Amino acid sequence: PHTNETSL
Amino acid sequence: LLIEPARIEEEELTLTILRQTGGLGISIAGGKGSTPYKGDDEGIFISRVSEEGPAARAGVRVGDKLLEVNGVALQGAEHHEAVEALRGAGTAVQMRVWRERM
Ligand SMILES: [Cl-]
Repeated sequence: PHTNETSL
Repeated sequence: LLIEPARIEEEELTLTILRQTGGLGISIAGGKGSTPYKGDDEGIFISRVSEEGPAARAGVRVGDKLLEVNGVALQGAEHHEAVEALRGAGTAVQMRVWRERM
């Protein structure tokens, strides 16, 4: 399922 | 016997991040249609803060819920929309955040 993660 | 001390339950802040080349040094998690970070909250939470990065020196911490960035409200925002709001951030980023204790 939908687990989101984004470096910035 | 003894008394509980004064406690700050929750808090809202603004932390001006000065992005030095290489990014903000954080990771965001959550969004409308994604797995919540806290309970069933579909907000944009700070999942990491690379210590000694721009966002660390500014006061950001893990779990801070991202509400607004440079006048752009992240209410009901998807993940990629919060990703794109922070990619055109510029050299100065003023975010509004929300926190819990412990
Ligand atoms: Cl994404």
